Amino acid sequence: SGRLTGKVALVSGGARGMGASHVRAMVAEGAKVVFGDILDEEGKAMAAELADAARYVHLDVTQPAQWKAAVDTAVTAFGGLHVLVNNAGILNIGTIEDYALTEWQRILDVNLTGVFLGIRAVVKPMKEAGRGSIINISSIEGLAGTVACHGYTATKFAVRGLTKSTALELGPSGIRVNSIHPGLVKTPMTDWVPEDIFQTALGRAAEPVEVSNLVVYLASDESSYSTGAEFVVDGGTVAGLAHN
Amino acid sequence: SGRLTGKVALVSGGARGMGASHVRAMVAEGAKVVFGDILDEEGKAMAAELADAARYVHLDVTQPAQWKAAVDTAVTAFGGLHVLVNNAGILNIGTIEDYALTEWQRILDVNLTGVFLGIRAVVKPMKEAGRGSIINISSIEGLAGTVACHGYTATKFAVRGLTKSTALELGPSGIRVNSIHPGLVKTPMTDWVPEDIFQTALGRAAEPVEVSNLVVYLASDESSYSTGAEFVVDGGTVAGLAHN
Amino acid sequence: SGRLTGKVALVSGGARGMGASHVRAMVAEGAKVVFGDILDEEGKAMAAELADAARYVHLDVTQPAQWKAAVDTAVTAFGGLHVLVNNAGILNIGTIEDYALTEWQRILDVNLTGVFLGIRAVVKPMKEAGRGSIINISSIEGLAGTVACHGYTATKFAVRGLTKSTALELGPSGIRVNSIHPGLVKTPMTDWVPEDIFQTALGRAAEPVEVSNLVVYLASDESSYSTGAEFVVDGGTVAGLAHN
Amino acid sequence: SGRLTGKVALVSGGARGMGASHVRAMVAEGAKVVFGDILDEEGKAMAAELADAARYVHLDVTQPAQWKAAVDTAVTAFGGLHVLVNNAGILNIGTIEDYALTEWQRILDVNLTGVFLGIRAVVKPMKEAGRGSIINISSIEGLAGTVACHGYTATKFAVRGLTKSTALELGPSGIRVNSIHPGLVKTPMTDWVPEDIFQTALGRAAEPVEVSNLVVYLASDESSYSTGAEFVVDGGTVAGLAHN
Ligand SMILES: NC(=O)c1ccc[n+]([C@@H]2O[C@H](COP(=O)([O-])OP(=O)(O)OC[C@H]3O[C@@H](n4cnc5c(N)ncnc54)[C@H](O)[C@@H]3O)[C@@H](O)[C@H]2O)c1
Ligand SMILES: NC(=O)c1ccc[n+]([C@@H]2O[C@H](COP(=O)([O-])OP(=O)(O)OC[C@H]3O[C@@H](n4cnc5c(N)ncnc54)[C@H](O)[C@@H]3O)[C@@H](O)[C@H]2O)c1
Ligand SMILES: NC(=O)c1ccc[n+]([C@@H]2O[C@H](COP(=O)([O-])OP(=O)(O)OC[C@H]3O[C@@H](n4cnc5c(N)ncnc54)[C@H](O)[C@@H]3O)[C@@H](O)[C@H]2O)c1
Ligand SMILES: NC(=O)c1ccc[n+]([C@@H]2O[C@H](COP(=O)([O-])OP(=O)(O)OC[C@H]3O[C@@H](n4cnc5c(N)ncnc54)[C@H](O)[C@@H]3O)[C@@H](O)[C@H]2O)c1
Repeated sequence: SGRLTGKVALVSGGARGMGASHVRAMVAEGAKVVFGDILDEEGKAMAAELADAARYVHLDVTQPAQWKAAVDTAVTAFGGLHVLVNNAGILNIGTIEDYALTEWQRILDVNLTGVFLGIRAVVKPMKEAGRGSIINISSIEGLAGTVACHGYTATKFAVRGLTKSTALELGPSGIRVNSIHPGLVKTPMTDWVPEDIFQTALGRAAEPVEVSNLVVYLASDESSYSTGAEFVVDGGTVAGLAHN
Repeated sequence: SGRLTGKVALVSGGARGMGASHVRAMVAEGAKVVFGDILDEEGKAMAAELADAARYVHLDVTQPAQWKAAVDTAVTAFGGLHVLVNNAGILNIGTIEDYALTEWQRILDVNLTGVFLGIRAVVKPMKEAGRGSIINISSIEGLAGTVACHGYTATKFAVRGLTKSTALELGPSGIRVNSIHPGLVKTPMTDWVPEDIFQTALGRAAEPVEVSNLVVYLASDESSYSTGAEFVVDGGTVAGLAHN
Repeated sequence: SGRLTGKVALVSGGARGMGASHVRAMVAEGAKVVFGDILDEEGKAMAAELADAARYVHLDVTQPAQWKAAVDTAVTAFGGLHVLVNNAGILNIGTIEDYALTEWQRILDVNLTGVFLGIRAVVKPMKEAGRGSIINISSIEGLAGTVACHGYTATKFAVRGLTKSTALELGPSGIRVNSIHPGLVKTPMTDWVPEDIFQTALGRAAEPVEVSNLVVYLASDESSYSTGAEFVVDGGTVAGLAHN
Repeated sequence: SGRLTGKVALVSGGARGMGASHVRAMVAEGAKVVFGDILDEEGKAMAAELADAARYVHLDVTQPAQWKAAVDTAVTAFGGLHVLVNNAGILNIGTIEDYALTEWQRILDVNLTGVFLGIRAVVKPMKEAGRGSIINISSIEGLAGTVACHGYTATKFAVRGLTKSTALELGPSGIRVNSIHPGLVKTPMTDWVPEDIFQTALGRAAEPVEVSNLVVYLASDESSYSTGAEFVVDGGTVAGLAHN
């Protein structure tokens, strides 16, 4: 408790799923949170329960003008911005032949370009404060491949890399950038996926808050000497070899 | 020798630099090679001195229709297509703030989408033959980040990932997919870069043929059990820690 | 505050350096701690200031008999054991030609075998509890190589691997196993090394507590979905490429 | 092909399995080979059918005296030594509790220490010719973990790390050091393991010659710019995520 007191955060895709969980988890730790999404109804609903500790803003991560407005909201409403959780994302699938180029561009736009636009938007106020933490949501798909999951895999691997280059550049400014790589988590993005799809050591899928606990750690000053690194939260899947 | 005798390859960005070196190396090994680029003048000159062993085609890797045409050329002129070297690529630099969104889009288009488009085009002929080897040129920049190199890092990491997902999917078809990660190689892309810019164990930059040797190996059947893997040829850079 | 309440831990090599920091940090979070070492004077000294929540024990990690005694102490004194921090370790250097084979054997004994012995000694009480967290101290030297640092490098890579095998096996029992990889940290092991020997994004060496924060997080149930994973805390070093 | 014509190689554990395969392949590629093992009968037998190009010696990789004897045999009989294939290794298994401490020590001595002893023994003759290729045999178990396979996993990870530390140190002398990581390979070490035990993209286990082709490539000058790197030949296992 109070581990994020004094900190202001911006969470992309915070209307439902893990994003919503991160928003609630950080507020519970004393942070003021601005969260954006395209699901206005849902966003305005939780904005009501959170009250003065949060602010919902419509934010299409592929739109730089919208990122700017979301950032202006945080600075003005809460006095500044110290944390960015690039959580917004989508999932599409298809074989090398059946996957539509439009689906490919679309996922590149949201999962990759959107993360980059988030970073470009938050660097000024973060650099002014002298201390910031950027948390990019990748996945274990950003560590290994999956059949018929080319666009998703390509972008999650891309985010993994963007984390490293930006961490290196922003380090001197007092800004840390790390990537989170989870296994299967219970959210609307995977409710159609069997919960034991991956071979985990823990024998179960993850609850969103289990990833939020990691978001809180990386957002806090507790992880002050960690940057440009991959934090895996997958129940052990990537720790072992794929066995039949 | 004839390490590639009987094989047909398609090399993007083969008008100069490493690509050109790959084309010459494979032809020397008995392979028939169709190489494409946007530098037609230089490309045609090469085709001239390579006579029947090769064909130059104009190929902008961001254009799917051009990939289709390149593949048709390889099939009609040589009867098949067994190897693809996704070598075409560009490098642009810039800090998070100064970097142009147009530079970012263009590098994603060339280095990432272009690689995916090549794969899409070569799978029909390869799948019908029941074998093939796709070689994606990533870089050690696809293994770690670099200051003001966000567009390049992100795409090289993405290529690294795409290699894995496509390899898992194409395995059952008898097609292998691997990624090559070279360090500094002497080519026009880096002639403005100091040869000893990386901390290497060998104490020198790479000659383009040294990477071509790796291309020939992955293209030949002597790498029949390797797929979805990263083959590093950087003189030892990523094997060590960045010291001051 | 109380993030580790009700948890009993065992820290090897906790008489000074990071080990001591870990003891202090965890006690501050409500944990009862038994810590062993071979520096009895220093061990008894700090055990005096933490007398109510901690217990010192002489423990040579190469001696399984001493590991068992360290465990019985934790179980009888505090009622059980839920956390193990395999922190004890040594550093020796030397070229391939001059490195003494006795030094090589010695470092494998302490740094590697010692880690495995600890795990063997804590699994029973942990399984009996149905919940536990094993934290193995590797290093960035366990992620890449270093000249004249063969024994340390090999052992640190070995810990990284042992972390994974034991994690997969212990997962079904409710026990998580992870490894920490820090960069240069200010401790007596490094008093002789310039604080800026590594190329870091943060431009400074680490403070032992900065690593203890990670130990705290991995010891708590907050990291419940993380097992078999590598947690890097190196100021960004391995995130970039080694430059001259 | 005469791909290794003129080079002299020393192979440990070459009396059967992959070791024998490597010997035969290298000799077939025009190389002179000195291969050691503890199975003298089998060693002397295949040395009789290779005669004009190979020399079998008794070599227990745990004894530096025998390593020195093997090395001197290569030099005196073939005039030098340019290639070392650290192939000797053993496999034992057991859960954290049942695993005998004697099995742990034994596999450390043979799998890790033996590899190190091999390197120590060959550097002098390689440093005189300012050229050398050291090929250490790791495994995909040196990349991820396996239940009840702690000694094996640890040592294979250790070999992976030792490869990098030594490569960095030997680079200035023109000596390359790389590690090979194969998946399931049909040899007497795993004739009790179902061939489809691993999730591969290729849908089969490897023939030992498929790994030998990789040893030849690394032994050849065609890999001149690769050192301290990991060469995976596992049919795709590690490129994918463990599924159920
Ligand atoms: N669900 C999983 O198992 C899992 C595993 C690893 C990683 N992830 C990643 O975690 C993130 C969140 O996943 P989730 O499980 O909550 O999925 P989700 O579908 O529940 O939520 C994603 C959210 O992003 C929002 N969003 C989508 N496109 C957007 C855009 N252009 N602009 C702004 N917001 C947009 C969606 O409306 C939604 O609220 C994604 O990056 C996802 O790839 C999920
Ligand atoms: N030079 C290095 O040190 C180094 C290190 C690692 C990786 N690489 C990679 O190797 C590849 C070749 O690099 P290089 O060093 O020879 O660079 P290069 O500039 O000499 O050659 C790249 C080639 O790609 C062609 N090309 C560019 N855009 C294209 C497009 N849209 N369609 C088709 N062709 C296009 C260029 O005209 C050129 O002939 C690139 O993917 C590069 O990123 C280079
Ligand atoms: N100092 C660094 O920069 C750094 C970086 C990465 C990892 N590490 C690791 O962190 C751990 C602790 O490092 P440190 O910096 O505090 O070193 P340190 O020398 O201060 O402490 C190591 C401790 O282990 C104890 N010890 C040594 N041999 C032992 C044995 N056989 N049995 C029991 N205890 C034994 C020592 O007496 C000492 O208290 C080690 O595993 C080290 O490899 C240190
Ligand atoms: N079989 C596989 O699937 C597989 C997969 C990855 C890695 N490997 C590795 O490849 C190497 C060879 O494996 P293999 O499949 O041929 O096993 P193998 O049992 O057939 O051969 C290993 C050889 O090493 C020799 N040897 C054992 N201890 C020795 C010692 N102390 N001194 C000298 N020689 C000794 C044995 O007599 C034997 O001929 C080992 O390092 C093994 O761990 C094997």
